[PDB]
Amino acid sequence: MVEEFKVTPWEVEGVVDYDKLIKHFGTSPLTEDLLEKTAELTKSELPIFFRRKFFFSHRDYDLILKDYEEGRGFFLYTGRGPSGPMHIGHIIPFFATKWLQEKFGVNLYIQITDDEKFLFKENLTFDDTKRWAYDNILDIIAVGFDPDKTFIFQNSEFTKIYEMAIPIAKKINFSMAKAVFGFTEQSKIGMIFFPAIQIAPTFFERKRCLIPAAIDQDPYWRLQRDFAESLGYYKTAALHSKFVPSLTSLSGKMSASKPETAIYLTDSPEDVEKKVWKFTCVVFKWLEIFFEEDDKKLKERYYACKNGELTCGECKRYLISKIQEFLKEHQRRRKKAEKLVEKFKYTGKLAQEMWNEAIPE
Amino acid sequence: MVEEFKVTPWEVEGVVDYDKLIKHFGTSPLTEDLLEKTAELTKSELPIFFRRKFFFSHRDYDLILKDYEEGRGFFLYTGRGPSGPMHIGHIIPFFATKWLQEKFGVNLYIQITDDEKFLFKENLTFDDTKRWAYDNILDIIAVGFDPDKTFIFQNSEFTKIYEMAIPIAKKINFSMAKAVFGFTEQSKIGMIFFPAIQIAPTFFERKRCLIPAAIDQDPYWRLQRDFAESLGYYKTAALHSKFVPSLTSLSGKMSASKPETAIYLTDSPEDVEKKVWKFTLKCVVFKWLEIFFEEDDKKLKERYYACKNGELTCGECKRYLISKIQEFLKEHQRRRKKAEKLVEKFKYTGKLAQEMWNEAIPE
Ligand SMILES: Nc1ncnc2c1ncn2[C@@H]1O[C@H](COP(=O)(O)OC(=O)[C@@H](N)Cc2c[nH]c3ccccc23)[C@@H](O)[C@H]1O
Ligand SMILES: Nc1ncnc2c1ncn2[C@@H]1O[C@H](COP(=O)(O)OC(=O)[C@@H](N)Cc2c[nH]c3ccccc23)[C@@H](O)[C@H]1O
Repeated sequence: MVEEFKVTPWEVEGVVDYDKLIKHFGTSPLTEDLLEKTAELTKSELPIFFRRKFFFSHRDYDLILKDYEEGRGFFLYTGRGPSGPMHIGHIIPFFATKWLQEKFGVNLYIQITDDEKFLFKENLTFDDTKRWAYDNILDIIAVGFDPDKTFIFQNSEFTKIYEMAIPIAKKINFSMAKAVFGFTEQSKIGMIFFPAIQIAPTFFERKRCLIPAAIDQDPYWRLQRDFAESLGYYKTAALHSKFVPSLTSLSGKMSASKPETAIYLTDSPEDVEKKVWKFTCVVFKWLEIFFEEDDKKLKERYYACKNGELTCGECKRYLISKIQEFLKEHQRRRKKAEKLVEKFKYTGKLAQEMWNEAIPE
Repeated sequence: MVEEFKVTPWEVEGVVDYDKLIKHFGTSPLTEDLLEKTAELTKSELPIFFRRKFFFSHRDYDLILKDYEEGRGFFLYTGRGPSGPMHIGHIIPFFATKWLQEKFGVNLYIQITDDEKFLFKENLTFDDTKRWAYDNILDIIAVGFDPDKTFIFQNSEFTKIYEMAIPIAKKINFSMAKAVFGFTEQSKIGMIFFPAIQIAPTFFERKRCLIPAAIDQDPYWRLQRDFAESLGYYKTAALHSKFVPSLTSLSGKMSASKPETAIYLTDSPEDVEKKVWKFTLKCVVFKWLEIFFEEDDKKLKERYYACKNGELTCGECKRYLISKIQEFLKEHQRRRKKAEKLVEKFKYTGKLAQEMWNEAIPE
């Protein structure tokens, strides 16, 4: 409908209207019955972010469920751009991907775009982008995925994605690249080629693909669906989440560009405290999105704050408690993840199959 | 000065003035001094295409000899785009690279751009280029390179060049790509990226690179030289050859687009006969002998005078040309069959090939 905010795979500016964005991008709203269809098919309760509609939009999700119950299955694909340390917003797609692999028992491909973040950022060198890649793996593997149904790879290392991208790189016209991603005459040739690389993992299997991500990554999936059939694959399915807002603002997105308003997965308990205490509804947004896994306590405390039974200080003390408990658990797992990197990258069942794409010798 | 002919890495149209092309591309002429300088260091006589100045232009070639003389050495790189069968023009760069590897004893990297040819040709599929890749390898191995100092790879297979291309894929902005290669809004994104892939093999070693090829491939190299030092490498050296003309026409070059005027490395003796005999056509007849076929300088000059002065009939000259083409092709096709066994060595098992493939992470 209206134009005053920006949502690209690299920028999110201004107050985001998710209802308009659903039409701007042409994505289907994740209906109430589609959520209940998953609950009855997996025979379990949906996680916090699904039932509270943090994931608001979808593409061919009804097709994914139809494929599963008819026994032809599917596979999961999500990714991460290692431009620096990860925050709470970056990890939610992976938690959604964890639950989906858990309940449906499907393969998972995780793309670490260390090539992208070198190409798209001037400050960063290719060397330190590979550094953050490893650091980011640790956080991702700390979520807990099936060691035999998951493949985590870097584009610079598992360079087979280049060969996997060439088909679509011949399909994607350059005029339409500039149109979808806003490339200009001043973009780098590596920048212009990259969309082929991010689309490539959808062709890991002949089965249909599901991509749990935030709405900002959608432009890639539109182009995929434009040429999927002519390349002999299914039009990729997607589940789109909203954005985790920053502390001070509601007119943007939690970004590492503003470290003061972002809680990193690697943040200390003192860092959490200092960031929340220091300023001044955002407080309950985070609890609704990720941190309070109880609906009754969420509902009761919100109205206890809205009407004024709870003081502001006691209210954000409760936020700190929740995000401190999660970070303590995550950082503990990070240390345990260090000795599982080889499994998810090389040694594991899926990882071994994929790496057996090196010429027989 | 003048541009009423087109020379891009994908098309050559019209009669080509090689003198102006040196100015247009900013290359430097291969001086008579440099030819004799190489003969001293190599301690031998120069090949037909070198001494008869078929290779006419160069870049930093004086710096490639200085490095060898001062004991720090260099390395060779050339390539081939597998769109179909290879003709006689395609193989000359490889013969030059053979001689340079022989006399200088350096490493050789051969890039088979089966990715380029799929992207740039609408009619070709990725499988087409992959199988034409194998076919072309046989012809390239048939030339005879050091089995331990040569690596022949395919961009779709040795996908390591993608990681080798990223650094310069961030340097070369899109405005530059259009200006150098003539890309338009109708180009495919894979086309626009590709120059990074063809430049990448110049970063195989820290030593400086020499590229023996025809002048049409030069746009890639002058773009490599713009960013080589900022990426921590030497700006690549090059040796540029002229084009082998087609049978009938004096404009353009020998191309697979017109198979009837091209001598393919796979052509039978009767194919050569029919192609030469069939058309009325005479500079071309002796151009080929000057640049590739007649290894004797004294015999070459003698028959040129005997032809132009009318002492020998054209029928004798065409018969003389055919016999020399047939001698080469009989010998090449013989070595081509023996080449089928050496493929695994040049691609994987060989000393250099094994070193490069050890970029499959420790597992
Ligand atoms: N503030 C936020 N709130 C909620 N979710 C957010 C927030 N910020 C980011 N996300 C989602 O987190 C994932 C990683 O973001 P990246 O920017 O690294 O995402 C990137 O840099 C990609 N180019 C890397 C990539 C490659 N393949 C993929 C497939 C799916 C998703 C991502 C990828 C993404 O799912 C993103 O949608
Ligand atoms: N009519 C002719 N007369 C004499 N030489 C000719 C003639 N036509 C072509 N050549 C030379 O043959 C080699 C391969 O040609 P391609 O078109 O496959 O060339 C191609 O398609 C490249 N994209 C493949 C490539 C990748 N890296 C390289 C490095 C050097 C040279 C070539 C490459 C080239 O040396 C070319 O200069």
